Amino acid sequence: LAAALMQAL
Ligand SMILES: [Ag+]
Ligand SMILES: [Ag+]
Repeated sequence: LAAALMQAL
């Protein structure tokens, strides 16, 4: 999940 969101950066 963290990766799925942190793709923004
Ligand atoms: Ag994974
Ligand atoms: Ag990369």
